[PDB]
Amino acid sequence: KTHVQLSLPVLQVRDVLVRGFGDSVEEVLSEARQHLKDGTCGLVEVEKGVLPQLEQPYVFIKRSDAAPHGHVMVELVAELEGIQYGRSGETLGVLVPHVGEIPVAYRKVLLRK
Repeated sequence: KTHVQLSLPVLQVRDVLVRGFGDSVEEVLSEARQHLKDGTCGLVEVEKGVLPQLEQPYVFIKRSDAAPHGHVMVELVAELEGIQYGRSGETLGVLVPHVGEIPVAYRKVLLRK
């Protein structure tokens, strides 16, 4: 399928134990895709002071379109020192490994695989 329905646990930044996916733009996008597929990927909603508490490079989910089955359509954009790899809509948040942290919510999304 070109798209995959996912239910992302929404984590508080201060609960996150592993604060990024790795050390290169291409690695974090690869790791983010592997965690999404294995159901081990969390989502931190971006506000004032959130990104400084996370590790670069960042992986964002951004709105790719304006919502099948209640799932917002999104795609991955990585960022490293102010430069984004990919082009998309509004940020829904930043992806991180999930290692069993208790979420505050779930975000239903349709990821463009």
